[PDB]
Amino acid sequence: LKKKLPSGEWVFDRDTSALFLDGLQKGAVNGISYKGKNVLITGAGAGS
Repeated sequence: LKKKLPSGEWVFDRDTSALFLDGLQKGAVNGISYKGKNVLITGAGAGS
């Protein structure tokens, strides 16, 4: 993940990307549940 510096740019945040890469591990051995979500996706053509 990236954090917004006061300089205005987006550089690597180590604290939130630790949380994001934990959820990718928890969602890999267990799964991710989206029950209760209404999603609209466009451009979801075949082979994409």
